[PDB]
Amino acid sequence: KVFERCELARTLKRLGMDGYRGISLANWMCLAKWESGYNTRATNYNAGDRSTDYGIFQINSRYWCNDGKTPGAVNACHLSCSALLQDNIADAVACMKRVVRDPQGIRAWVAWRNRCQNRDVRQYVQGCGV
Repeated sequence: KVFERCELARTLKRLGMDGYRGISLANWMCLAKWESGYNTRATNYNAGDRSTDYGIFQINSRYWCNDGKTPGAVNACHLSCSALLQDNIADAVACMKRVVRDPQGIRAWVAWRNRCQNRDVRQYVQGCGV
């Protein structure tokens, strides 16, 4: 599923992401936009460590989900990576919350750092009624 910007903004807010661990809704929108373009079926194979990034937030299978084919990986969100390609994103969001309960926070994603951090992201939630 490819979300419309405001559709995603309301969806994320309803899931309790607005201000989750100090992260505004706008930062999450900016991350999803740069990570997948709001596409839930988006995946990215990393040939180096043989891991794959799944879904709207591109969660990596080496540490967050099990896909059975990534060498020596763990499954910290306790989900099949399959759960990360669903049109319904509650699982993906529950996983993203586990991810930012760690030290790095949202900084774990270089994309957030390059196109979101120290930049104005309000533009992502303008007119969405969130």
